[PDB]
Amino acid sequence: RRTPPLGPMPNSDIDLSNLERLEKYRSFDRYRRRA
Amino acid sequence: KNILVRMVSEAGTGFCFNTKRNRLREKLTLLHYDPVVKQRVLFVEKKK
Amino acid sequence: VENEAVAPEFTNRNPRNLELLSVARKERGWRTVFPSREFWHRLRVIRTQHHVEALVEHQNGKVVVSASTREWAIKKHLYSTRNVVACESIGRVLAQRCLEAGINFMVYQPTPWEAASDSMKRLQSAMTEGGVVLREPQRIY
Amino acid sequence: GRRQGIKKMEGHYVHAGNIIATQRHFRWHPGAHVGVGKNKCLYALEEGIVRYTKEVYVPHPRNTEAVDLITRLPKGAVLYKTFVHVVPAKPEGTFKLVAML
RNA sequence: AGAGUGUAGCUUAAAAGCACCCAACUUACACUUAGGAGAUUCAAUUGACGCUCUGA
RNA sequence: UACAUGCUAAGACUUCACCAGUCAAAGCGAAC
Repeated sequence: RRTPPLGPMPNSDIDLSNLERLEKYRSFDRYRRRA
Repeated sequence: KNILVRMVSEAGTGFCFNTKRNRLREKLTLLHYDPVVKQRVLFVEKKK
Repeated sequence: VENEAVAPEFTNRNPRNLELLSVARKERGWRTVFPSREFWHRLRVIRTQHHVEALVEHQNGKVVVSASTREWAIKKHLYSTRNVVACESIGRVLAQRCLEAGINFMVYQPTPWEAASDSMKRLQSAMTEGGVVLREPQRIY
Repeated sequence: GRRQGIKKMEGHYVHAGNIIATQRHFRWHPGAHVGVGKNKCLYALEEGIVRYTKEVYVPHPRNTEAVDLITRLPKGAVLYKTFVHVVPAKPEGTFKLVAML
């Protein structure tokens, strides 16, 4: 028995097919800042 | 390959403890803690 | 005597009462995530591309005392608002403000590379000579 | 059967030192007032009520595996984990009039 | 000639934040550390200076 | 890998019992 998520599930808009075309987190610090 | 050996305190005498050491390595001397004098002292092995 | 009537329960609603008595709880958990919440007041340094922010907060996230290079009273005395001298200046002014706010002990948790930064060494040094201890006292149980 | 799992569910009152969960792997993470053990068992450091939340996972800089996994994330992902908190109930103390000197 | 107009590259930023450059480690990239430049087009919400589109 | 892999002590877990097993705050003592 599954229930749909209430609001926007995190990591939804950015979930693209081409993961090799969007830049990655080069550093720990930016990941921390955003989170 | 390894031997269960015993070390005897130089200070706080009568206090001993067991460790493991390789068959080939040199004689084993450590700096342990004993509660007889409640301080850190050297332990030198006496019997395997 | 009508003067000497006291409730057997003394209520002291100062937010910092128990913390200053080293009795208030710290958030002891969070052992698997950076940073640690086990503090009362925290020093947070935000080094951005153009400016340098120094922050003293509580566990609540309530910003208590700030020293900013985005502030005219200080900005006008720096050539460049982002450099080691700016960091030293911000640490100095922050320590001066912290002494006046009644804050003398805080926790600073930098990244290992940020700790290696010379600007952060000067920040910490300036704060220490300011009279602020960058180490919180242990809780009394 | 290792008999692992949550020992105390959400909303359950907890005393200091009570074990909340026993895990082989970090299924649940220590949150507020929840300590961990060698076995990575989550015990309670305060007395109160257990809450399960979802929080942003920013791992320690020294944890090189977590660090470079974080680095490999795109600028779209943010990691989330399930954390366990103890909301403390009783105040840590009271002031009593001992003596009128 | 008419229309859309307007903050450094981008901003339902309000002189900000990311973008950006050189120097050091790296074969190199990346990280990191230390430095650099930046802007609300001019006058009184309005008009006129610059750009794009549609005309001949 | 390590030589405080020391001493003590709330509170709990556990292979359906038992015997065994785990985790651990505070404290003393030590690193820092």
